Amino acid sequence: LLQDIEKRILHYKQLFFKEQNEIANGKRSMVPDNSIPICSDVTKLNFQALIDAQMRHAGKMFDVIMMDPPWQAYDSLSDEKIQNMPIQSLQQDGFIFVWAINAKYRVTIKMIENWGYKLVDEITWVKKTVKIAKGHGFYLQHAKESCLIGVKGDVDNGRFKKNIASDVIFSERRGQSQKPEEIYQYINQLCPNGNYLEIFARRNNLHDNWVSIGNEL
Amino acid sequence: PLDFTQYAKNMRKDLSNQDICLEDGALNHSYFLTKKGQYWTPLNQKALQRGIELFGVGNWKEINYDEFSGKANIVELELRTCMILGINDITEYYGKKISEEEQEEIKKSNIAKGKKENKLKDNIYQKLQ
Repeated sequence: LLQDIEKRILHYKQLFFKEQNEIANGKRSMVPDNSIPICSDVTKLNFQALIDAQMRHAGKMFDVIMMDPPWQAYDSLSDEKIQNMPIQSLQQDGFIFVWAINAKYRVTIKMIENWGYKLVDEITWVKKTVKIAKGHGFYLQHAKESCLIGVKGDVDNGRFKKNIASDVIFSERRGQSQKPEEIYQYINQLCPNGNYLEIFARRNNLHDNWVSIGNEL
Repeated sequence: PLDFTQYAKNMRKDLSNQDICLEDGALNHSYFLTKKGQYWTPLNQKALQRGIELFGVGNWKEINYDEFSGKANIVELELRTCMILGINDITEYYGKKISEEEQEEIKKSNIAKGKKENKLKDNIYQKLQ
């Protein structure tokens, strides 16, 4: 119907006029103010610049690193390119988190060890229906994926608090693919007010005090 | 005993793309409400305004090549132009090339009239059909 369609159009432009207006008026981003998004492709990225600045404004190195590599998530980088990233320069005395799909689970292990980490813990993430997950597992159906955690250096220091978090996590798969919120909480237990990094990062997952690099930011 | 907020700025200055953060180094929420890759930069806003002056309203195909190389949603243009002139029906102005000096007037004029008529919503005058 011409009249209805004509109707929606004007109703619609108004929202834009409204929104573009609020934005003019300082309407906030969803993103917390303290987050430090950066848009690049890691392959392209020179990490020297990131290191120089971080050393410069913190005189420190990252307490934590996270990862959801896009294995052949799903931005299809060469497996070697991910492996060959210079993560070792990025942090000297800290933890690392990395999400391994069941396909890459072993390879991931080999990867953190290569970068000098010692595997100490694995987080498990279940997808409760709200209560169980249906995954087309090759041998066994999968009802979780899992974060592999590695460490280097002294964590005997005050900043990291031992026994502060849990291996299992319980959340719904919001905004799939989206990692559970509560990981950032759990990272608060481990580190409180610590300089964090994240790689391959989605827009949705930015948080305060967290550097973030992804090509969709 | 670290100010994260300050730390964010200097990093954001040398690390983050020009659109992402302001010159002071604060982060500009405009970029983050718009979908990525669809951001409308101040500088290419000037270009829309410039384009109307050269080619005229509703000249988007001709206007598009000159100022937005790919570039941008043909709809976004017309929607943005509705904003420049302060009306919500841009039909009246079509095919007319309007100087920046005059876009300012039309917008100024259209808004005042809308405010008296009490048919101004969101700083845009609503037009009867």
